[PDB]
Amino acid sequence: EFQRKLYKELVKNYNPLERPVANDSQPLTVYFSLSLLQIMDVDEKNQVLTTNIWLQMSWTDHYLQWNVSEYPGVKTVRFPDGQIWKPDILLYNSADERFDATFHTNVLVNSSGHCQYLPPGIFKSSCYIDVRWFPFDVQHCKLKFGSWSYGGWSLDLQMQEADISGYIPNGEWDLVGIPGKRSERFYECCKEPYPDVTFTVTMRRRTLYYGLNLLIPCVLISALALLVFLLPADSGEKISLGITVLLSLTVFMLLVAEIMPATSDSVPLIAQYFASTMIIVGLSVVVTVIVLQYHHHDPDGGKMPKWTRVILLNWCAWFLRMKPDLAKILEEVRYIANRFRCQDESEAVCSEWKFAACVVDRLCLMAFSVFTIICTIGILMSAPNFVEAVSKDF
Amino acid sequence: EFQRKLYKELVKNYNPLERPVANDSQPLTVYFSLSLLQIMDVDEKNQVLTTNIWLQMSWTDHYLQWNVSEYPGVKTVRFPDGQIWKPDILLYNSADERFDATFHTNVLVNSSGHCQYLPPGIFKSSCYIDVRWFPFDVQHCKLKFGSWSYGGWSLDLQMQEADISGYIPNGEWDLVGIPGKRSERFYECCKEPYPDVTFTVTMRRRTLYYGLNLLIPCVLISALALLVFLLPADSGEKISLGITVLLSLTVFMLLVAEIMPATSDSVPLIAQYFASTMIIVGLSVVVTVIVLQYHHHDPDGGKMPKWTRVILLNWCAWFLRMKPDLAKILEEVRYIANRFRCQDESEAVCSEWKFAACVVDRLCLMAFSVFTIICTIGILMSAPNFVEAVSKDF
Amino acid sequence: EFQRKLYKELVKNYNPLERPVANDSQPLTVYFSLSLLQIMDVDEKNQVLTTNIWLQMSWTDHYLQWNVSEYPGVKTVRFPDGQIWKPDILLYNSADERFDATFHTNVLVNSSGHCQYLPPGIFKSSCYIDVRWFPFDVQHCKLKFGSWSYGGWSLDLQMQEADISGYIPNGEWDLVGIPGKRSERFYECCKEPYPDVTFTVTMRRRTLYYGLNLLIPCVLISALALLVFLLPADSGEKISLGITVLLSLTVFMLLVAEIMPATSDSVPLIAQYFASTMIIVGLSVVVTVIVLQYHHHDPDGGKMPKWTRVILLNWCAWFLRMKPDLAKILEEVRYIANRFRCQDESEAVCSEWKFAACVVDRLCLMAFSVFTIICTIGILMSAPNFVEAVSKDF
Amino acid sequence: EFQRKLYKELVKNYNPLERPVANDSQPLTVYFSLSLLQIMDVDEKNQVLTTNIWLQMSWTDHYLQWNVSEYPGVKTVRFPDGQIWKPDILLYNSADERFDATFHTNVLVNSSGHCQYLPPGIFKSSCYIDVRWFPFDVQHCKLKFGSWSYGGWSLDLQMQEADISGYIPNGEWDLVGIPGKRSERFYECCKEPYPDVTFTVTMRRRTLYYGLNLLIPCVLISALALLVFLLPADSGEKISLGITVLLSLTVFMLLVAEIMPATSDSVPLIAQYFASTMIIVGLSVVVTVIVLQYHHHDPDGGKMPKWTRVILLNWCAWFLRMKPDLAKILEEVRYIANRFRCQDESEAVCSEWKFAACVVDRLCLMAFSVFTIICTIGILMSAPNFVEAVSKDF
Amino acid sequence: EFQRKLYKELVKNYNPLERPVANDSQPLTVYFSLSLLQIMDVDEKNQVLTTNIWLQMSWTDHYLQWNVSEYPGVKTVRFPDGQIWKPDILLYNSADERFDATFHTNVLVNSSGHCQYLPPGIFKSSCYIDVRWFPFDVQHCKLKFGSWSYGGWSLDLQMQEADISGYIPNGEWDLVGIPGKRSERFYECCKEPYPDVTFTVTMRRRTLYYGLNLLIPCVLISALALLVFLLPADSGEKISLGITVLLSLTVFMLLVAEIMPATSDSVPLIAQYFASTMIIVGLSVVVTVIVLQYHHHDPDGGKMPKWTRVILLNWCAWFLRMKPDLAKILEEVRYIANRFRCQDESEAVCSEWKFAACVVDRLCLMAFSVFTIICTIGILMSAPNFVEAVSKDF
Ligand SMILES: Clc1ccc([C@H]2C[C@@H]3CC[C@H]2N3)cn1
Ligand SMILES: [Ca+2]
Ligand SMILES: [Ca+2]
Ligand SMILES: [Ca+2]
Ligand SMILES: [Ca+2]
Ligand SMILES: [Ca+2]
Repeated sequence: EFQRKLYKELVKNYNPLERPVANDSQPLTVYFSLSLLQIMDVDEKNQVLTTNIWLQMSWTDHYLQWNVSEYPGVKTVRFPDGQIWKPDILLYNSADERFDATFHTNVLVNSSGHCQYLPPGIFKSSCYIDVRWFPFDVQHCKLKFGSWSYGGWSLDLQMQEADISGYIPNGEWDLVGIPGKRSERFYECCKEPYPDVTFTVTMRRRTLYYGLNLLIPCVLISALALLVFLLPADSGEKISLGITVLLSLTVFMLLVAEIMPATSDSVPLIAQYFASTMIIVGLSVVVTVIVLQYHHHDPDGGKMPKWTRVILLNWCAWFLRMKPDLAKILEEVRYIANRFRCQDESEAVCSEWKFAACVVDRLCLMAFSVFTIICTIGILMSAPNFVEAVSKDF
Repeated sequence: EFQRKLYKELVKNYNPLERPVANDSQPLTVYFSLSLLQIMDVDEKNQVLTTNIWLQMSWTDHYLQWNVSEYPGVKTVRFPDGQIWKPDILLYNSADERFDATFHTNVLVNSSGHCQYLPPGIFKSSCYIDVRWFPFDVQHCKLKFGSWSYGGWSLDLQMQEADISGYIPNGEWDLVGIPGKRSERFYECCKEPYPDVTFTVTMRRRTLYYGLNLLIPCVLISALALLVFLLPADSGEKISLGITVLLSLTVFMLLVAEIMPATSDSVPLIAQYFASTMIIVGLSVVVTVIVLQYHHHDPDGGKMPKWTRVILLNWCAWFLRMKPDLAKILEEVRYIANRFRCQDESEAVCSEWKFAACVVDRLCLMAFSVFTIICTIGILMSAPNFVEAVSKDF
Repeated sequence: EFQRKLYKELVKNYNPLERPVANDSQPLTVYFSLSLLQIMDVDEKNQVLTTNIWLQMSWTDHYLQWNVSEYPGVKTVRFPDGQIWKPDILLYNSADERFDATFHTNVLVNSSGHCQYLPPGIFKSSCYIDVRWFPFDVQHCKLKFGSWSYGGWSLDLQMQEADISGYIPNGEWDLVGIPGKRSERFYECCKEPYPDVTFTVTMRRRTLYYGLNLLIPCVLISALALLVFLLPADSGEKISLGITVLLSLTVFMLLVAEIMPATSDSVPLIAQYFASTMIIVGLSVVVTVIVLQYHHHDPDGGKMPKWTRVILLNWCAWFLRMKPDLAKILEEVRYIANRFRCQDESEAVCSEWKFAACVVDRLCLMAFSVFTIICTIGILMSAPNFVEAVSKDF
Repeated sequence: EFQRKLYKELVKNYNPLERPVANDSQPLTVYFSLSLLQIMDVDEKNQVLTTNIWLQMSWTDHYLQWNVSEYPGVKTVRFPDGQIWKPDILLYNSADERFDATFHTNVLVNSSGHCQYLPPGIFKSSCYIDVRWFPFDVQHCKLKFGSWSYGGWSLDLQMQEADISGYIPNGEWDLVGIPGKRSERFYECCKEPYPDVTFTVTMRRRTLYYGLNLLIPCVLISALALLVFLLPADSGEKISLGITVLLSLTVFMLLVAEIMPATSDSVPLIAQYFASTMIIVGLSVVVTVIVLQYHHHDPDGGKMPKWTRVILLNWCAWFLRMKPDLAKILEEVRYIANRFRCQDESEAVCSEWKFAACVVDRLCLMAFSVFTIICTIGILMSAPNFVEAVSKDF
Repeated sequence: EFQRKLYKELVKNYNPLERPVANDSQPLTVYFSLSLLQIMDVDEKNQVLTTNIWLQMSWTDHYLQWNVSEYPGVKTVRFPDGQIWKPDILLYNSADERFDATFHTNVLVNSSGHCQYLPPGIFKSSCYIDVRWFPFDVQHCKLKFGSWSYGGWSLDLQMQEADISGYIPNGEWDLVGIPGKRSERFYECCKEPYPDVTFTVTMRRRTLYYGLNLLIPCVLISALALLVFLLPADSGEKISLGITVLLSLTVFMLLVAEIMPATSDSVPLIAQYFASTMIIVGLSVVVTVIVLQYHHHDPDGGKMPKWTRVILLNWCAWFLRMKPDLAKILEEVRYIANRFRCQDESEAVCSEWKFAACVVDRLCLMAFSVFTIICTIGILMSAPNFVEAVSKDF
């Protein structure tokens, strides 16, 4: 009875085109906020953030009021899209192909005329995703909301703090906060300033996954390249080991290239460490070629330089703690015996060149091991969030 | 005649905005349930569950009633979307881009005014998919349903057990059950509690596919790395075999990385076993390098330590059950003969170093075989659902 | 004149909510069928069939009738969606995200009131796609159609044979038939049985493509592994050939894993043959390691067992059709000459071990060739549709 | 004034359900054509063509006419969707998920009642894409248009030649023409023939891209396999070169398999040439194994057949232009000297076997080079459009 | 009061079909522009540009005017889609599947009747993306806007300069400008010219990303192939190094093939440099085979040509700065000693052939290094935007 009577009366002469103020010269205060249920997807490559959000819009509708004693039991009424005036608040920085992704629900109105409009939606929004420190990165994705076609003279947009009471944690992203800011900007279209309310979703990436799936595997696989320095030259597999490990590491940059936007704004930290590793492994192959030249050095070819004999076999080697008819028969056997002496003399020259190769391996083992260690630590610890990350995620 | 007359009468003064209760002060009981036809897709990476569901909503509409003796043969009437009041029940944790994925169908109303609304739909819902025990994992995906804009004072949502009579099994997922729970929660928007009905779809993954396509192939491919310990050093292919098998195993983690969400909440069991295998294969390469140093040990280089001569050639080897002018001609032939004696003396030193290499291979074969076996069993059997899985799926 | 007059008269008091029967107590016969234009996509991984279909619905509308002599030249009238009653027939097992994929077109009505409604659409439907015999598989995808909200008491759904006169063949799938079946089932929602009409699209896969792109390439690539048995051990490339071929075959299972659903219902035949091939190639590597141990056997190491000397060098080898100062100088030259005799004695031992390696290669060549042949034939011919496929597709 | 007056008058008693003919017994002539702006995507795998098209529909509306002297300045009026009758022309062979992809725009009507309806749209259409001659292929994609629910008795569909004045060339596809054909077919639904207008978009693929990205790279990479015949056996890298090149060529068929539909209707020319190349490279590996058996032939093993000594070392080799105490000391030195003579005798046998290996390499180099050349030319020149393609694209 | 009164009066007799001019014979001036917020995605493969744009349409509506002194405080009114006439301006070269991607918002009208319509949208547009100079490319994507169904006689479309005040930079693309051009073209449909306003979005690609991820990695990986010339032949890994590096470089063209459209209009610069690199690396393998023939040259085989002895061992080598019973015993030892002399004579021949191999390596090292350098510089510097790019991006 009363519900039926109220609805009929409330729509009488109601025009949803009309901004529901008793005084047209005054603006309409609209309180705006949102509830952040969950961060669904942070697309780095396309620079889009996906969130499950419940917008929260409240205002007073001067015409939607009644005395509850004349309609007992009817404390609230509901109105669907198009039958009541509502604010045209949109996400400016939407990435959604239909632009407005909100699911229109009922506006809930109480007898004093206070309206509650809480449309849910899956929102896609453009977010400059800074990849400089990936995987130890923190993002600040803006969500700018404002009335599209009412400026500050007609619609006084006001902010209320975001609700995260129902926030469900992501797994990849720790929510740091969703602070909000209400600004009043002018646009080149119009002479009226249009207020907006922007919420900044601050997110720390949780680093365990990429620590285990990219960083640590690259460390361990690249160190396998350093075993080339311990592998004997006579194995005939130094180059196969080195070049095979090097080209396998390309998978990691391919994986990174599948996550990262193709931008020139910064060079991601992960890329810097992967580039350093492949350069170090590539130089290990370069050094390996030198070691093989020494190992295989032709004994009749050019003699070992004095510098080589001292810088490698003396100094570096010490530091590393390495260190009638009888006459004819006589001349024939002399030849055979002297022939062996030359062979053995050439053997000793070869041995020194092979010893030089071993010493070069040993110095390069220590040098590439130490150089691998410092470049890795230095690159990873240059991230401001590294210490926080290691403490929180590991 | 009568159908035409009834429809005309039933819409007379009917307002679909009105909650159809004879007494406005009382809430409207709405019975909610669903029928689960099939689980279409469990997207682990995006944490979304896709289901084919028929929602089941029933309530009484006080105004949609008639006396069947005055409209003979008209036992039921149907009303499409927008012409009758219906509950605004939505899936809260929807992942769908249009949020509400239900296909609006007719509400079926009988002469007593009992309404049946059974909209089908393909529903996408956010589901925390726990990957800790993958592939031996069990998921519990919630489907939370509630009236969006009517709270408990106006709409008394009540639960009925889910219907699985038409459930078509998936192939990848065994349905354990779809129990339901009706809660009464308060929200930071409002002072009215909003009832909800949540159904939890419990699903056991069937493990045969990933058992055959990931786990078993990795076991068999990694064991091929253990053949390096049986391969003779003189083959000159120990490193090629080991490093080639190791880098091939990366395909499996790449496959896993194509299924798993990039989260830091847990480390999947499959990842733990794959990580253990590659570490074991990687260490086999490391050991292989040592075996080659022994095999190729320079005989003039450092003598074999007493520890090496005993720990390998004595103890471990036993356990493994291995074990004028004539004077000038004389001095020339003496040199040639003594030269051979030194060569043979150096040969025996080489042989001992090569024997040491063989013993190290043999110990490492037994050690890496046993270590491969226990790590594999221990990791796989740490899954609570392993014994159930093996019994049910294999 | 007459068209304008008829349309006006026909809509007078017409209520599209009304089921158009002259007698409300009787059900309305609705003839249902479809025309199958083409099979667009059979998605095995997602278990969805995509078809281009023209539904065919016919019924009589008691109110949409006129005497053609009073409206000369107006033999038919058309009505778009929402202005005439039509059956609410839906595809139950739809996979489409909007569930109902039909494109609403006009209902064509003639002066006797017979209605023709032939909406086209691209339909997505859930189909249990049995992969047990892939690529020699035959599918039976059901398309279940029924009135969503009218049961058998109100709507007498009747079947007519599917039209394939306009069927355009697919290229991958031979259409076997689209038989139809009309059932009368009860549901747990309701006490009225709801009739349905299900058409079963039977499809034979054409096997040439996967025969040429998966099966035959795997046969030919795997046979290249058998050349290891003909490759001499001294080449030092036996392991590189075997392991390289083995790991290349993984591409094929990766390709298969990109087509197959991740289900545990069956193990596809293609997977069984690929698994057999890799196991055979993997065992060839295992045998290759043994052959290298024989080839490289240390002559001073353990003597050849009597079993080895007979089972390989005698029986299997036959079957394969293989088969003062002068005294000092004397003792010095004696040593040199006796030294050569021991070297030659050890050479003969080595030769026997190398001959044993060659015989093992030869037996394994014949054994792995024969074993490859039978496993391949046996697996492929275990498919019931193999003989049909080879005759029809090759 | 006049625009406002005309619109009011024109809608008075207008029924958009009515086919706008002054005489209902006559059919309505509808002129149909289209403008082809651009070919957006030719999806070979899914057999769908995507085009940007402006449909062109014209007809006369008997009711939408006025005298321009009574409405001065109003020479035309526009009507949006649903307010005027228009033809229900659809694309029969649509691949679009919503089936009808046209963007409804205004119908432009002039004072004589001539209507112009030119809706744009992005159209997806099913096209049998014949892959037999890919990349030198020419396609003929049909676009069949017709009134869905008006047959020839009511709607006289007439064709006008397609407009390509605004055609923007594709880059991958040369447009040959878009001829049109008007047919009159009967359907199994109805007794009225339904006219249709089909346009056939003929397209020649431009071959430069696939010439440079698939064909030529495969030629050059496969020829690298032929260097195995020039590589000395003693390098110990013949098998690594051959098998490594062979397995790298699989990338190309993988790329092709990512473009081609999985159909059994034909075998693409590109596939035939790739299959020929891998078979030739695979046989080169097979021959390489034989060459290594000769190179490594055991000298004590079976003697070289007379056929081998003549067919290789004589004929083929010529064609290729290759070609007391002193007695004891005596017997001891005799042994040492005779021992060397046997070694040298065995050396000469080895040399002949190694020479045989070199000759086999040389014949196979010339044979595989010539065989590679003819198979490549013969396969590529079997395409009817090859000569056209090479002239136009290269 | 006044807002309610104004809205009622303004809609009285208003017909949104009517073009709002006081004089129908005159055209309606519509000012068109846009605001470019951000370039979202430049899809090279599909030739589609995605932009976030706010269209700006302004015109005067003769009927939507009032005297503000009679409606105090009501300075503006808003009207949603379908209740007011607006221009039907569309993007002609749209790539969007629904063609018109604009999100319809309110038209803002002030008391003088000036209308502001600023619909936002995510626009997809076809853009010929010229890949000739990629990654150093500059694109000019047209955005053609015009009234679909009003020609110049009725609608006088006028341009205003694009607004980039809110432009957010992309990261991959530097915005050069968005100049606009208003044209007046005739179409084959009609006799009225249809004005249009086209904006050309000029974009320079920022090259750092592809410089670091494609160009530089290819340079550094390919140079590793040049180490084959420094690797000794006796290593037995020259071919493994060369062919392994060569086939790894295929990844880069695969990456490029994943970005580039499959067009034959041009050959991208990146492809030209990648093709040059692989040809150079491939020729290095070809040369490596020659070096191995020299290294392994049979000493008894054909003597070294005079040309070889001079062009390599003399000229090129200099430039590179390389450089009773006793009689029987006598004849036996003579044989042994003469046997060694022949061995040593053959050794010297071998050494010269090995020296020739070393010289060929050295010339080829210098030749391939220099040839790699010039081809790389020459190809990269042939891009007109190279110098700009290096200065701006590096
Ligand atoms: Cl009709 C109209 C007037 C103004 C506007 C604009 C002003 C601010 C900035 C974009 C949008 N909101 C949008 N529509
Ligand atoms: Ca992320
Ligand atoms: Ca799953
Ligand atoms: Ca298929
Ligand atoms: Ca194409
Ligand atoms: Ca781009």
